[PDB]
Amino acid sequence: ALGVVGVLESYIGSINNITKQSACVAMSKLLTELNSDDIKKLRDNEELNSPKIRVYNTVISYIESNRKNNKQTIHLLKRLPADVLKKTIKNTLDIHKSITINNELTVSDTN
Repeated sequence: ALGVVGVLESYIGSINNITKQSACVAMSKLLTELNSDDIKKLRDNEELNSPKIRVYNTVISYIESNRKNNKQTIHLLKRLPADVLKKTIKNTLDIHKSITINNELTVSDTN
């Protein structure tokens, strides 16, 4: 029984017998845990027209959908084509690596 991140990574890679249902439940937990205010800091630090801006805004929208309608957002994730779900999860795992911390905080200067 892996944790949230391990379950999601397993689903992306089609290993450890993780089902789409378990992945979407775990994804909902990850979206709850992620701090959307910190993602907005990352987004605002991008140069304008950076393709990352759209990614950050997608994860931000999914956090808001998950916060309003938890179980419907899980169903929405289950309805997504597998390849679209996996891209959304991968982007969300990437943001998790960038913002998880015990904090107020700033954004790094390197590029």
